[PDB]
Amino acid sequence: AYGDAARVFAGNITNKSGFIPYAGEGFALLIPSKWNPSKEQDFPGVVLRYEDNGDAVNNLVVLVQKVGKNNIDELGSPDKFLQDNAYLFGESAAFTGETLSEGGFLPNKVAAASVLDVQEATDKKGKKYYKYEVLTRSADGDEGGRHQLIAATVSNGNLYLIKVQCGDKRWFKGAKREAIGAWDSFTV
Amino acid sequence: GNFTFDELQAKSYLEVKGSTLANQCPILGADAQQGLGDVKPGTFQLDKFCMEPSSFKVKMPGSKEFEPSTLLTRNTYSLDQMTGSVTVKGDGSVALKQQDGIDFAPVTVKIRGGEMVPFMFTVKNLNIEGKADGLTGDFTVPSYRGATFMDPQGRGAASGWEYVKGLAAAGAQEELAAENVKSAAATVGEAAFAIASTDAATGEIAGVFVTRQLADDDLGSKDPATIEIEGIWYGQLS
Amino acid sequence: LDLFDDRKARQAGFDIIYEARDLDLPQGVRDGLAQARENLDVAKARIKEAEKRIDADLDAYIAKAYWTEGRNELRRQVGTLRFDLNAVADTLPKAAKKEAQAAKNEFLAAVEALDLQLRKKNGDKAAAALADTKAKLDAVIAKL
Amino acid sequence: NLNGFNFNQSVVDSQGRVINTWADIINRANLGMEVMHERNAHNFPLDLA
Amino acid sequence: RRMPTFFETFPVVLLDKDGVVRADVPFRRSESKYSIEQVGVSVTFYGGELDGVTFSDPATVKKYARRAQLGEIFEFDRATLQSDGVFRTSPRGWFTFAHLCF
Amino acid sequence: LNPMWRQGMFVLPFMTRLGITQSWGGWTISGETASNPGIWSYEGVAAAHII
Amino acid sequence: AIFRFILFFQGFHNWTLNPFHMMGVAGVLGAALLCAIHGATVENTLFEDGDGANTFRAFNPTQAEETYSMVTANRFWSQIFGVAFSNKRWLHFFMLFVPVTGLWMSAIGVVGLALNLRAYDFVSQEIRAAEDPEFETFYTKNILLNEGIRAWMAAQDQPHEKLVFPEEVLPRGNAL
Amino acid sequence: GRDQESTGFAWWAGNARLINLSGKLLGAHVAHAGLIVFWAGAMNLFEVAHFVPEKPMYEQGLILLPHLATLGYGVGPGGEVIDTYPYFVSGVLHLISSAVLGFGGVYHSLVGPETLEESFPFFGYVWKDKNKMTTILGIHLIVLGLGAWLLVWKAMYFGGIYDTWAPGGGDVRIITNPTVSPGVIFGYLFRSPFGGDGWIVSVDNMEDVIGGHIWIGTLCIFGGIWHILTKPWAWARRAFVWSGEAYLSYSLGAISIMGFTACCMAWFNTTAYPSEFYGPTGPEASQSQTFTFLVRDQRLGANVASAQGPTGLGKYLMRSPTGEIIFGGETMRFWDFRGPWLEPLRGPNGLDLNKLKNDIQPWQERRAAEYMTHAPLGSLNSVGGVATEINAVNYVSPRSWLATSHFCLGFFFFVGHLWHAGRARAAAAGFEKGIDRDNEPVLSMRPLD
Ligand SMILES: CCCCCCCCCCCCCCCCCC(=O)OC[C@H](CO[C@@H]1O[C@H](CO[C@H]2O[C@H](CO)[C@H](O)[C@H](O)[C@H]2O)[C@H](O)[C@H](O)[C@H]1O)OC(=O)CCCCCCCCCCCCCCCCC
Ligand code: CLA
Ligand code: CLA
Ligand SMILES: CCCCCCCCCCCCCCCC(=O)OC[C@H](COP(=O)(O)OC[C@@H](O)CO)OC(=O)CCCCCCCCCCCCCCC
Ligand SMILES: CC1=C(/C=C/C(C)=C/C=C/C(C)=C/C=C/C=C(C)/C=C/C=C(C)/C=C/C2=C(C)CCCC2(C)C)C(C)(C)CCC1
Ligand SMILES: CC1=C(/C=C/C(C)=C/C=C/C(C)=C/C=C/C=C(C)/C=C/C=C(C)/C=C/C2=C(C)CCCC2(C)C)C(C)(C)CCC1
Ligand code: OEX
Ligand SMILES: [Cl-]
Repeated sequence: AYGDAARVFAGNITNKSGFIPYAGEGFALLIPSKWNPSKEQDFPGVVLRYEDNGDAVNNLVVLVQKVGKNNIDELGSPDKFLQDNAYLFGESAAFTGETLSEGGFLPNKVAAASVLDVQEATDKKGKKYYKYEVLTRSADGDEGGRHQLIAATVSNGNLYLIKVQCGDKRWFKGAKREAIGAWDSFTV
Repeated sequence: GNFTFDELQAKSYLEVKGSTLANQCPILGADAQQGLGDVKPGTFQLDKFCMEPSSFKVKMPGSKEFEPSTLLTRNTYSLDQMTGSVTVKGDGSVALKQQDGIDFAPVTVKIRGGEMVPFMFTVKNLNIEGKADGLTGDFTVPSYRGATFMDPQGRGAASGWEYVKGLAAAGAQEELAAENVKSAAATVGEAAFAIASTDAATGEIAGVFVTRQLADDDLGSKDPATIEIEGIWYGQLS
Repeated sequence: LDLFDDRKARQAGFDIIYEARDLDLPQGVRDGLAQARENLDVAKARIKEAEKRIDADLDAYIAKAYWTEGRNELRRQVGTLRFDLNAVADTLPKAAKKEAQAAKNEFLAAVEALDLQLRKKNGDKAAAALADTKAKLDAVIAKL
Repeated sequence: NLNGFNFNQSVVDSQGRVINTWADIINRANLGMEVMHERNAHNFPLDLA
Repeated sequence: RRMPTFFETFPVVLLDKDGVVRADVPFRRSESKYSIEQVGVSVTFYGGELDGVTFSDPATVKKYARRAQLGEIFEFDRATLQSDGVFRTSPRGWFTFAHLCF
Repeated sequence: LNPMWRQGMFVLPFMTRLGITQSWGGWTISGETASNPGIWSYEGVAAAHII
Repeated sequence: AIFRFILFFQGFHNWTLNPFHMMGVAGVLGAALLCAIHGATVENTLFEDGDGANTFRAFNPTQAEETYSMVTANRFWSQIFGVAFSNKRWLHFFMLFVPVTGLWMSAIGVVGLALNLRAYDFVSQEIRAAEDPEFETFYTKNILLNEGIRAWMAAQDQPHEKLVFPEEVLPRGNAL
Repeated sequence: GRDQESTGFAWWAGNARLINLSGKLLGAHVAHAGLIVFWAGAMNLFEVAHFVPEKPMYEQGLILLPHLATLGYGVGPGGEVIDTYPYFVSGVLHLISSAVLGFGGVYHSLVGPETLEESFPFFGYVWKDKNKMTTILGIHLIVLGLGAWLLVWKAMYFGGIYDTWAPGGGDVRIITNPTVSPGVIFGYLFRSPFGGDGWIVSVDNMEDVIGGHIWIGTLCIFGGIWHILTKPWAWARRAFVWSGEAYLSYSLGAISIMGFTACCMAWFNTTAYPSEFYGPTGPEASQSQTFTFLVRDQRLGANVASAQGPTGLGKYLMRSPTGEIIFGGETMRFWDFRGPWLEPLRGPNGLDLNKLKNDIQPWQERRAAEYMTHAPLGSLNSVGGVATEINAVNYVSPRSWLATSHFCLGFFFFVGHLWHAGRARAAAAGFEKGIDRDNEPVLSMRPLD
């Protein structure tokens, strides 16, 4: 037995912020409270992954990769850093052909990414961050595009990166709050 | 046609709606000088360039003569509101290039035997040049279906199954290897335009066109036929 | 994928559609009524642009007998004119705002008459109503 | 467009996590048969018709 | 991952020894993270007819990974009886069905 | 090279002998294209017999 | 739970395409038809055994004569439908017989389905659709719907299989 | 009251005991009218007390307040609620009038005269007296015509009504030139009910509404005067059944047709039901979604005119079956939609490429986005979105509620008309209680084949 009485006539909710704090190996972030853990490892160095109960397109992932440089600026300019890590949005390697019947796409391209915003900022401690905001669109038009939020930094010789994905359909229906909260809470 | 640009602009949407007058190209007035007219040589901006077909002919693969066809998709086969550039030389040579606008419209017709022949009526990337009485050129014909189009069994080029889901026992299906591959490759066509009237007061031109291109192939699963399209066209120079 | 630089799209108004759908924000913010009241510069610029557009384009369309274009023009960019005039006149003293309201009502009646004549397709009546509307708009602009 | 009861993500634990239900299994089946009703007639994410 | 009895059609995914997905045959090829072309998977046969033969062509690798779902890859003669290509049932199933109905 | 009689047609030559050469399918017994087949085509005659 | 069971039977077994289930639904709907039509016909061919508009009080269970006009009912349904009952015993035995037979046929179908002996597909239609990329019927659309149902319900409906499916292997349509 | 002993009608059919009691029937009708006014007033008070200004009318589940907004009460330019007091005044007046009507009905039903054919000959009647029934019908026709004229006077002299197509945004206009052309009025009435035509639901300006109301008021007054001074002719006496239940069945059929028409008008109309107070319609949401996606993709550097979809038809712009330029996708079925925010971008031959390429306004974009997100889709427990969504939004469109409720009411009243017409025809003939055993009609006919 347990002996715990039921919370009858209780006027307080234990958690109402919609986020669940997480303490990891050298990083911390606020995971949305309606997301379940996932066992997928798509990118090298995955140490954390959560996906929404409703739609599996909405997810976040944290990568801790080994590098030689001790600072994020030594990996290149923010544009160059994003160009090097362009595999985070996937690749159209399985489609090997030529086409000219796509809606607003370059020839022989069935996918594209629009870099909506880049930013460089330092935290309260004094560690520089590279913040990105991309919208990747598909030839078919899955969910009307996907929003990618990336925040990368280097600490103790390791690169710490987080990518938060959210479908546009859910983005404009009110699910952007959870994604932005998880993106803005990444601390190393 | 049987209506001018001013006459068309003098109507209301509720008066044009349902009368099939939106699928037609305007004609010129009595002030239009025949031929090239009195156009000052130079490069103009093309606007409101439209082409209204008046006949479709189909030459099935294995035949040496074109055949009449009956349209099945109603009044949706007019290209309109295209923009580009037109250059006129002192001798009389003219060059036409199309950049933007509605320059494509899928069309389906039926032939004598009873076979439906879909085709992709377009003048995309039109590049013609020559004298006023004849302008030979070419254009690109994109694939009828996109890369993400899925066939009735869920097989597509950039999305879908790469084999037949139903026939599970056949591990490789070497007999169906031809139909399991989809390619949305593009082709080219040829055009032959002409100029019949021109009004330098308002910068308007008109004439006739004849184009030849190829029908669809169901993403590389058929032998396309040759289709000849002829009709009138209109445009404004400014 | 292949990167594209579209960082200047936000400066072109990329967030208008996303902000208009934000159910957390109030309805005034979503519809843009809150911003105009806070910043009267936008209202003044819209009023001036509407006046200039009315004059030039209405003259051109009535001259060439373009009724559909004229009506659409009368309600395409001028579509915020009533709200802008109300917002501008709400920042005036009692007598000044009363005179502004009277002038605005007269101008709106003139625009209604002009639209009726444009619908009925009377070239001379539409021209006279347009001249009257221009005079009334000038008067109400001078009043503000 | 006045559909039936929508008991999706109705049962929520103390920390906010979602506890599934037979209604959620039905929702999974509906999502399965929704994205495949017309494979090429849709160009935009919402089926408002 | 072997295809369960319930499913008439099953997706093709490749797992490592710890059960984590490493490769698959994608349905949406516009964006891929576990594609066989990206990973570079190859198949080698031990014993049997194809002993010592290694295939690295992505199409052949996909074709052989599709038949690994059914279990042990075999060679069939689909021309003697003009087999259509759908699984049948055995006397076990026929007997059980008939006698349950009876 | 593939005429009516090589395909084992029995009643079709009897219909054609009295002056019926067009079908609702658009073809003509001479290999040309049908021009306004009208009521009295092969299908029209068959339907009339059924009625 | 029963709703999930029904949807599972549709997605995996193609239960709607089973002739035994077709007989079962025919029997159930015919039984409902018979119930409604018999009630209406009896209630609208009554006899005048009282003076009040409330006709429920003009009956006595121990009476001898019947309370409604079988001749009138038979003539009405003969002139309206074409055929009609002329035997009360046969009428009521048919009423008993229809739903029982429907349910028994459905039971035989489910017994057959217990061993995955499902009438799932038409081989000729599958072969024709495979050879010709232009042939489409409603049966193929139902097949695609079943495939989607299976793929998207498998992960949560069967936790023991431990199916982890990347988002790019699940079948999906354009923009939806 | 009465009982089954002396009436023959059970308690579940007890209202049929006062078919021939004029005073009690009048009391029942007056009490029911009081109930209707009471519901109107109480619901108005309930809706006005639960209204917040930070959300639009259609987002708060209101159905009576948008009716007063369309009459020009407490609204401003653009469709923003400015004042609330008139709604309170209307609710209070309705509640007090309901009190008076309820007292009158209770009096006339409890202690009033039971049968007012001997003490009040002017008000007394017999169901089989055609002249008296025709006179009453004429009186009520005159009253209805006066009501229609009262509506007409509001749009002309007493401040006008809200016009969603007014230049420079929707605002409370004054209708000075109503359309009273016989060709215009007859065009709406004898129009097809199919797509494109829409019958009377397709009225697209307030001038036509006011002109039609002038027509209907004049017609009702003239018909009332005509019926007061005349009696039914031989061809009318030869075709109808003359009893109270028969008249009830006729009225039931008429109001069932009215209910179906009201459902369709609520679902489809935009003039008499402005989207500012009722939310977007069915087609409006799809058109808005396509418009906003076109705008967004154009802002990302794409050619909307020449963009090709997966099927090869056109992602953003395609051609209507008659030739007009319309939106692409599944919204090709909704190309008959016509709304105030979309008309300015439409030319004589459909949408104008240059207008939507260089002259799209932020207010239009905001309206499109708002009507896209607030689509008329929901669930029974008021969960917005499609059936495969989550519990995040508590919204169901006011158009959906009215449409569903009034379709249900119309169907049930059609069934009631069927029931009562059949019963009246049978009872007048004289065999509503069953068949006569002594003389059964079928036994006297020759047997069939
Ligand atoms: C004289 C006797 C009759 C003669 C004619 C009989 C013809 C019978 C043909 C056979 C088929 C049956 C009838 C089909 C009707 C289909 C109605 C339809 O497609 O649409 C209905 C139309 C709606 O029209 C719509 O009207 C719209 C109005 O347009 C405009 O509307 C606004 C105007 O400002 C906006 O601007 C808007 O954007 C703009 O589009 C559009 O035009 C649409 O395209 C158009 O479809 O409503 C209306 O006509 C108004 C209401 C009509 C009656 C009620 C319909 C519903 C009930 C059905 C019957 C009862 C069922 C229950 C009982 C069952 C047992 C008996
Ligand atoms: C819509 C409302 C409604 C109305 C207005 C009526 C009206 C009427 N009914 Mg019907 N009835 C209804 C619904 C209604 N009924 C329903 C739902 C049923 C099924 C249960 C019946 C079944 C029925 C039967 C079986 C009978 C009637 C009869 C009557 C009539 C006689 C009244 C009487 O004798 O009662 C006397 C009752 C009482 C003394 C109770 C008094 C309670 C009062 C009236 C309540 C209202 C007061 C309110 C709270 C405050 C108002 C005061 C004001 C200052 C605000 C009366 C005209 C009778 C008849 O046929 O007459 C010949 C009768 O036999 N009715
Ligand atoms: C409140 C509703 C109403 C009701 C219930 C009645 C009821 C009745 N009318 Mg009255 N009537 C009314 C209003 C009403 N009327 C109005 C407003 C007018 C003025 C036009 C008339 C003028 C009128 C005349 C001239 C006659 C009647 C007659 C009759 C009786 C015959 C029933 C019938 O219609 O035949 C069944 C219906 C038909 C065979 C078809 C009618 C449908 C019409 C033709 C549809 C098209 C409308 C018409 C062309 C009007 C112009 C359209 C409009 C835009 C202007 C019946 C008692 C007759 C009589 O007995 O008089 C004593 C008769 O001769 N009525
Ligand atoms: C203008 C008319 C508009 C409506 C026309 C309706 C036409 C349909 C009439 C069907 C009568 C067939 C009765 C056979 C058997 C027969 O002769 O019935 C006659 C039978 C005679 O009853 P008795 O009381 O005389 O039988 C005495 C006993 O001793 C029998 O052993 O009466 C019935 O059982 C009525 C039940 C009809 C059940 C109808 C079944 C539904 C039809 C199936 C449709 C299939 C379509 C396939 C298309 C590919
Ligand atoms: C005969 C009969 C019947 C019926 C009855 C009826 C139907 C009645 C009705 C009645 C009515 C229908 C009544 C009414 C009443 C009302 C009242 C009494 C009111 C009041 C009001 C008030 C008091 C108000 C107040 C206020 C104000 C002023 C302002 C704001 C606030 C408030 C709201 C508070 C029955 C069924 C039983 C059955 C038997 C017989
Ligand atoms: C306001 C308005 C309007 C107007 C309207 C009007 C003007 C209307 C009218 C209406 C009308 C004017 C109607 C009528 C109707 C009628 C009916 C519905 C009838 C019926 C009948 C019957 C049902 C009959 C029957 C019979 C027979 C057939 C045989 C013998 C026996 C008897 C007699 C029974 C409009 C739209 C412009 C716009 C919006 C608003
Ligand atoms: O068409 Mn037959 O299904 Ca009534 O939702 Mn939209 O549209 Mn189509 O999709 Mn889902
Ligand atoms: Cl769409």
